[PDB]
Amino acid sequence: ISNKVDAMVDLLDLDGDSYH
Amino acid sequence: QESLSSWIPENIKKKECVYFVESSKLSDAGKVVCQCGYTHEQHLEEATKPHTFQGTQWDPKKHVQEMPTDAFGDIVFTGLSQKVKKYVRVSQDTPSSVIYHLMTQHWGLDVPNLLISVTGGAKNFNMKPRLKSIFRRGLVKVAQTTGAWIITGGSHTGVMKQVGEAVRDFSLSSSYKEGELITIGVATWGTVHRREGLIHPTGSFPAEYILDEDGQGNLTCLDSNHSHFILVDDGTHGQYGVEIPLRTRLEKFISEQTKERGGVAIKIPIVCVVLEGGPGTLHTIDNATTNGTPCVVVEGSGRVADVIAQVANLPVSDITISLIQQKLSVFFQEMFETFTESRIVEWTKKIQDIVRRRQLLTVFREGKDGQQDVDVAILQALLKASRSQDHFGHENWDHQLKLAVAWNRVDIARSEIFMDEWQWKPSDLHPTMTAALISNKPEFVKLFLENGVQLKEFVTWDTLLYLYENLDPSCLFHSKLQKVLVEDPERPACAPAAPRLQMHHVAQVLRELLGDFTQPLYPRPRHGHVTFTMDPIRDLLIWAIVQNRRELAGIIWAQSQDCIAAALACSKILKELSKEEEDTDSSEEMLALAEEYEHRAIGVFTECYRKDEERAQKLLTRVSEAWGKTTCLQLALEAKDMKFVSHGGIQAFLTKVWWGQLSVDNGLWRVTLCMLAFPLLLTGLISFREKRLQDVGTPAARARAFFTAPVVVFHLNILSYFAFLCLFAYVLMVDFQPVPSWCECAIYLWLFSLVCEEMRQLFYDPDECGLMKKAALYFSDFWNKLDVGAILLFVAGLTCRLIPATLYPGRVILSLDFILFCLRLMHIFTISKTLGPKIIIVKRMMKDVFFFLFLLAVWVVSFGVAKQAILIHNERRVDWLFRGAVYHSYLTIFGFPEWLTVLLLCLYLLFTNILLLNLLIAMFNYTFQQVQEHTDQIWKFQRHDLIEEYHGRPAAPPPFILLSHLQLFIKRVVLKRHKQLKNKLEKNEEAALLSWEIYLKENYLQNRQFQQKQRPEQKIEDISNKVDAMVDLLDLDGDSYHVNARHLLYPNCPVTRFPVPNEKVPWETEFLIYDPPFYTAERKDAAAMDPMGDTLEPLSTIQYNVVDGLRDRRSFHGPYTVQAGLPLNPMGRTGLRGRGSLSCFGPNHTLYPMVTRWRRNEDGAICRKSIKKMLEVLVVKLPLSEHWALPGGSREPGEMLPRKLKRILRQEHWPSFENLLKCGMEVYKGYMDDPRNTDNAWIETVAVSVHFQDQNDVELNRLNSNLHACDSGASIRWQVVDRRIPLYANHKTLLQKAAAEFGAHY
Amino acid sequence: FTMDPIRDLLIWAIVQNRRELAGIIWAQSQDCIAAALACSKILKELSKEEEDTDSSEEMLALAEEYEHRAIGVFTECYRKDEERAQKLL
Ligand SMILES: Nc1ncnc2c1ncn2[C@@H]1O[C@H](COP(=O)(O)OP(=O)(O)OC[C@H]2O[C@@H](O)[C@H](O)[C@@H]2O)[C@@H](O)[C@H]1O
Ligand SMILES: Nc1ncnc2c1ncn2[C@@H]1O[C@H](COP(=O)(O)OP(=O)(O)OC[C@H]2O[C@@H](O)[C@H](O)[C@@H]2O)[C@@H](O)[C@H]1O
Repeated sequence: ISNKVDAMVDLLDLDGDSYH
Repeated sequence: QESLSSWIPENIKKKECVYFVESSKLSDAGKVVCQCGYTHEQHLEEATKPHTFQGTQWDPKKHVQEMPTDAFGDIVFTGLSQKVKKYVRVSQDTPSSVIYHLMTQHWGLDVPNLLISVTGGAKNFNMKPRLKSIFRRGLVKVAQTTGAWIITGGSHTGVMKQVGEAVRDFSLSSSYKEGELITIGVATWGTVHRREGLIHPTGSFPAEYILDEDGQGNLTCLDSNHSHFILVDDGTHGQYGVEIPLRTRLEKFISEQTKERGGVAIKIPIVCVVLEGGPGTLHTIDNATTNGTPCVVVEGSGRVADVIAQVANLPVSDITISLIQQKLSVFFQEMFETFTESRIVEWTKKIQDIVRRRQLLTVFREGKDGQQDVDVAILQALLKASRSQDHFGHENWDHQLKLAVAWNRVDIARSEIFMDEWQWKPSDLHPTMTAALISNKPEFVKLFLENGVQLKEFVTWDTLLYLYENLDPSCLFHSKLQKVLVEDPERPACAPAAPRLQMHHVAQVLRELLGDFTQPLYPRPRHGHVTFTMDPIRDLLIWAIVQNRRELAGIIWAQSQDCIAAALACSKILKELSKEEEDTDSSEEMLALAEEYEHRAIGVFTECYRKDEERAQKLLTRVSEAWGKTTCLQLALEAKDMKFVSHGGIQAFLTKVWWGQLSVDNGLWRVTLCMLAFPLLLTGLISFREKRLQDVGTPAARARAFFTAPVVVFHLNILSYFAFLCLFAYVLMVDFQPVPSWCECAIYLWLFSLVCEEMRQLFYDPDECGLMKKAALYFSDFWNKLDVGAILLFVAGLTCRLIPATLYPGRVILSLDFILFCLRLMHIFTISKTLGPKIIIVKRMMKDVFFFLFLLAVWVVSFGVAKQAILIHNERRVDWLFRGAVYHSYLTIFGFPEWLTVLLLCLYLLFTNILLLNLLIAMFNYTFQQVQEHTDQIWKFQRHDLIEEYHGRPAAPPPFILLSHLQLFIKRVVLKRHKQLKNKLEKNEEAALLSWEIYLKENYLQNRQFQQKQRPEQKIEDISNKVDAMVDLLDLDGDSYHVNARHLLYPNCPVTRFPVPNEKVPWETEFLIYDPPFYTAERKDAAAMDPMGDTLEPLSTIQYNVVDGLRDRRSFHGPYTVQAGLPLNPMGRTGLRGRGSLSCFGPNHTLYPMVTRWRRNEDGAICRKSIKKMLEVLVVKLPLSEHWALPGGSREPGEMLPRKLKRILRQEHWPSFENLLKCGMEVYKGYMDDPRNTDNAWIETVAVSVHFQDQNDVELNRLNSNLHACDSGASIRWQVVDRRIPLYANHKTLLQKAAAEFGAHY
Repeated sequence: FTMDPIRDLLIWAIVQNRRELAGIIWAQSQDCIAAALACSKILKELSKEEEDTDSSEEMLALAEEYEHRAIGVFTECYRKDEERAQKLL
């Protein structure tokens, strides 16, 4: 269950100039 | 058996190359090979003759011939196994009816229930371990339950070896289980290593084949685990692939043509499955999927599996030939460079034509989080395919669900099979209920119950007999039933040896398990529609409880009749069984289930007692007609239901019946006070309940009821016993005298009356049990055993007193008699509040008091004979030495000689004064502490039987029990328990009582499951389900061508055509590798049809897109282009140059008429679909078409082209009248897709539709009477119209196009 | 190559009290019933002479777990077929 809710909180946290 | 060996050379053929057509490419050491080179310098098993024409490139149709087969028979592998295996060499073309008749009759294989055909890579196959795990459990587990037929290629290499090993070890590990997972292998006869030993011209009923994995060049050898073998021959030698069309053709005929049980047909379901493959695999899948068998592919497996699984959900037009070789060369990275462009276009065409038909395919997806089973995939691959294959099929609805039982998939069967569109009656679930029960599946029987099956209608008599015929043979009850049924002696005459199983047999073992007191449950017949017993549910509960099926019996008890007797009966049966279990795990669960049922009975009883006391009092004494005419309380006493009897209300009932007629509350001393005085009871000094006696004083009846109470009888009996023993002691003491005094005869007759009462205790039982069992039970009584021991000692002492010379011994013998009476006074303090437990304690402690007494005895006699031997000389004094030695030993045991005296006395204080007392300390601390708790319940349990006795005992004292004794003896000479313990109640009263308790049962159950929900593990499970639903919710946040034309396998003409993808179809796109064979039919050079099948000559001069006389060689769509004097398909490329079996080039014009009418109900109104209505068409079925199709003809004649379809079908003269009536409505005209299309000779149609609106008498009457149908055809009939109805798919396009003109359904 | 490598590998794992390792590699044993017995006997003969207040306890408990493993496999194979499993001892 702790792994489930950690995956859940990870998923809810988921929501140049060119010279020489 | 010789019918087979005669039958095979009659029936089956085998191929033979007859002529030497010597191959240009000489084989590897087979340089003498005539393009097959089987067994000669030539390809010949006869004279390689000129045969009047040495035809170069000898045609396999023309060279190779059929011959009768002799190579059949049986086989065994040399030392690798011990069993025998059947095998047949078979022709290339064989009717599958022949092979099915062979495998059924002359091999003895019954019809299956499932056909798994597994295919994979043979010589070059590699697999990860995870893939290996599914073969060991997933394939074997789904094969072994349903009784499948694993059919595969017969080879020792690759995947077929994996199936062969994984089915073998199951048969060894089954431990002599019945049945074997039957396996049939099919391989080509050409590529067999040592087949020259197999050909025996006579019937090779024994044979020996030794496999050798050395000499495998081109060929390969057989596997040794397959149980039947089929060897298709082709006449060729090294070819790979002559087994695929025969296997595919055979699988369909087995699946859908053999089972027709109550109806039209019912198809045995069938699944092809793949693991990893190559060019043999794609041809197998492509040939299979055209025949309607679904195919599941497995992800993460191998080469071909991954490249099919990647292109699963893609649109059909999105396949590029670049993308094919791109995805190909990465997975085929070993042999990626070995690919040519023709192989790429062939594989692109095959993958295209496979992923077109999205119904008939499924991916396993390799979900890999549970990696559940193949079963969850195979079930959905059944269900999607079954709906698409047919919509009117009912076999799948009932045949499929049963299969869904056996793999425990309730979510699937609820969601998919029980959505809608079945219209089942509930009793139709009866057989698929039964197998859900025998296979011990609680979830499906719960779902059938929630769907509406009635148990009370379900359990017939024969159903119950069949239920007991299939017990789990691992259990103890099956072994006991077999030990009875084998020892059943009264079955002399039958066809077999093992006679039958009758219900009185299981009744007989149940009576011996349950106890003697009940009657037999099932009667033996002394010899319809449905034989129904008194109650089905009791016997169902018995069947569930003997096999330790926990959650099942927990379910079905909720529908009981009288649950209180039921849970008692099951707890008693479980306790009587679990002692004899002899297994270290079955006994424990068997005990715990009985304890749970005790709890159930207690919980329902404390409810119904709390509802109403005095009514629930009647419940215990009630005889149950169900359980063999007994009441519950004696059954509970039999079961030692220790927690149950200890309830307060039942003990209050016992106290109420114990205190007799009067009120209960009088204490003990006031009872003795009114016992002492006669006329006090007539006064106002005592209590009475039943206030009619308390108010209205009838002192005769009041004293009668007072003496009727068993407390009074107990007290007068113990008082008479006390006076008897005191007078016996006084007369024994001083009145001993040789002549008989009056007092000795007085105590003798007192004892005589006492033993007549004790004999009456032996001779009462109206429950006609074993009289041997009755005497054993009374002899099992401890106090009765002491009583009869005292009787035997008394009658010994009386005849010793009779001898006048033995007066001193006999008298003191009677002295021991007095001791044997006073121990009976220990019988009192059972009725005490507290002391009875201590009586139980000393009754426990006597058991090791005895075997400690033995060891102390042998120790003290050893010390005594030592003490006798040490301090005396040897003398023969018999009465002088032994008596003084015994006196010295008793003086020891009642608790220069200095060194020896100190040694003797220190040994005496050493071993005697220390050790054995400590042994008793340990032993009696153990036998105390093992029982020092539950004994109060044991006393409460033991309270009953004395009350039982004294209610049974008459009220007279033993000085006056003879008045009752004579009356009872003359009553039983000239000609029954009390009603207060057992009574047949009134039936209507009993029905009210049963309805009352059965109402209270559900009130118990709700709060029971409610509090059972409040255990914390349940809330943990609920929270995990909540968060899994949460993570699921947060995870939630083509080009239309002539595809029936490009399809391979030109009908009725064994040729091929070129692989054409979706890119290179039209004439605009250039296809540089396009080289179709200039293919003509055999009848392409023939009668009135155009002879331009060989139009390379200048004979091709007929009119193009114009009417060349009667041949209207002009398209309805538009002008076709001409190249090299031949027309091209305006639709695109097909892959075959030429005319084919068509009449002429360009379009071949034909008319397809259709008849339509409405489908009426029983009333005559239009039957209704969900929105639209029902339509009927009249279709034909030819005897060698195996298909329904439209009666449409070629438009080579003008108006009789429907008669060219239907001169023989419709009529002769009335046909021209209906042709005059055939002026109807046109739906579609033009080019039609068809498998008989080359690039030159395609099909154009006109489609007319005529209709019947009225379904009475009008135009239809002319269609009825005119009919002259039975000419040269098999069948014609009207038919319902739906999207799943059988037909040619080309004609199904016409119906789906013309159904819009009338608004029918789809 | 010896008669069996896996027995000696199990010996190496079990003398150093490597718990989860030997728990893994026992799954590929040859005849596990003799094996778990041998390891429990070796653990009991070692843990008495351990002279450490923590190594002896875990050394004993692992042997008890291996006793349980041997019991659990034996009660399976006896329940499959009695008289054949009689020959095993
Ligand atoms: N019937 C056969 N038996 C043994 N080996 C074979 C066979 N057919 C082909 N092979 C060898 O297998 C090699 C290629 O094997 P794959 O491509 O992995 O397998 P594939 O050729 O796709 O064969 C599929 C095979 O499954 C069977 O159901 C069917 O008989 C078909 O031959 C080739 O070199 C070929 O010599
Ligand atoms: N559109 C189509 N869809 C499916 N099959 C077709 C189609 N057109 C032709 N066929 C099949 O091609 C085969 C050869 O075509 P014809 O013989 O020209 O068709 P037809 O004359 O309508 O059928 C003659 C019938 O007489 C029997 O001897 C024979 O079994 C065949 O069913 C037939 O078996 C027919 O089933």
